[PDB]
Amino acid sequence: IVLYYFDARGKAELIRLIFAYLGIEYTDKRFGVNGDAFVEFKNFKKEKDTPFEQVPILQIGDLILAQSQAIVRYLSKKYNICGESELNEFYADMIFCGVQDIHYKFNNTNLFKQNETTFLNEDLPKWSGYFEKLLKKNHKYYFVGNNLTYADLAVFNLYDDIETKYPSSLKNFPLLKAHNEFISNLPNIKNYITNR
Amino acid sequence: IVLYYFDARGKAELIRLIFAYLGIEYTDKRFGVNGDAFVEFKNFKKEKDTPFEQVPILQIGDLILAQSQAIVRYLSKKYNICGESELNEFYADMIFCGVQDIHYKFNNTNLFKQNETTFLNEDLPKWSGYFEKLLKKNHKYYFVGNNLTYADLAVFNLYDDIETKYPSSLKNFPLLKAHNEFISNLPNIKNYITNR
Repeated sequence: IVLYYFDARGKAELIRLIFAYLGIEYTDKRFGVNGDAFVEFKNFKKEKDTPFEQVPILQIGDLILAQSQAIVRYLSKKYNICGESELNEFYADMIFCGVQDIHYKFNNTNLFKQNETTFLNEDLPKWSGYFEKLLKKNHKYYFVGNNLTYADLAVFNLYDDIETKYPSSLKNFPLLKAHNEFISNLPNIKNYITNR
Repeated sequence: IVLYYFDARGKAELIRLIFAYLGIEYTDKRFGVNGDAFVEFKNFKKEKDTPFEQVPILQIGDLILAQSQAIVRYLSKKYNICGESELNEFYADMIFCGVQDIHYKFNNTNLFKQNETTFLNEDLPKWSGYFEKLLKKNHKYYFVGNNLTYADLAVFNLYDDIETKYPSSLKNFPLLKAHNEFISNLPNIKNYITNR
C-alpha cells in the first residue's frame, strides 16, 4: 500500500490517521521531502496514470485509488468504521460533508485576504456549535452510534489542523473539546501524533 | 512615522519598499513579535480608530491612513514616483491594478485547493506575458516614462513574493527578468532585501 501526496497534511492526513488507527502498514511517499516538489509531482503524473491529475493517490497493488473523500469512504466500509446501519452510515457521511465545508473555509482564509478575523470570530464558532449539538444528541464520546467512525476522526483532524494556525477556541464547547481529547488519547492515534 | 501590520510581507511589503527606495526612516511595528499576534491586533483595534478594522495602517503624526493601495498612491504623489504626466500617472495606476489582480490570485492558491499547478501553468505565464508586452511598448528598465514609478516596485514586489513559494519562470520573459534584477540592484533596494 502506497500513499502519494506532498510532504504536508492537507487532504491526506485523514487517510494517514485511518491507517494509523487501524494499524495497517503502508509506504508514505511525500513529494518534495528533499527534491523540488513540483518536479517530483510532474514526474509522478507521467509514470502514473491518474484520473484527475491530482493527489492524494492511494495505490493498493496495481490498483490506483484517487480522491481523498472517496478513498476514506472506501477504507471505512472495508474496515468497519463507517457505522453499523443504513441510517448511521448516512449520519457519518453527513457530518463528514459538514467537515469539508468548514475545513475548506479554513484553508481559504489567510493574512493577505484579511479573512482571518471573520473566520475566527464568526464561521468557526458557528460551526463548532453545530458539532456540539450533534454530540449532544448522540450523548465515551462518538458522533455516530456507540462506536468510533471516520466522522470522529475527521472532526478531530479538523480542529487539530485549525489549532496549528489559531489559538484553541474549544473552551466554550465542552463536549467537542472532550471528544477531541478522547480520540487523541487513543493509544494508536496517540503514537502517530507524537511521531509527526 | 509608524507602519502597523503583522510580522509578514502580505500587503505591507510594498509600502516598506517605497520607504526603502526613498530612504525614509519609520518604525516597522509588527504584530506578533511579542505575544499572540491576534492579541496585539485586538488591542490595536481598541487604541486606534481604524476605518475598516484592517491593517496595514500608516500613522503620520496624528493622522491614520488605512488602505494599502490608497496609501501607496498617496506616498507616490507626495514623493514624485507616480509619473510625470496625466497619461503616465494613469498607466502606473493601471499596471498597479493588474498587479493586484494576480497578486490576489497568487495568495489564493494553496495545496488544499489544488490550485497550484493551474496557477503555474495557466495564470502566471499569461500575466507575465502582459507585463512583457507592456515593458516592450516602453522599450529593459521602466514601465512608465524614463523614470522609476511605484508600478515598477509593485511588479518587482509581486515576483519576489511569488518566488518564495514557486520556482522562477522569468526565463522566457527577458525584459521582465531584466527589469526585476535592475531594481533588485538599486542600492537602497539591495540593502533592504539583504536585511529582510
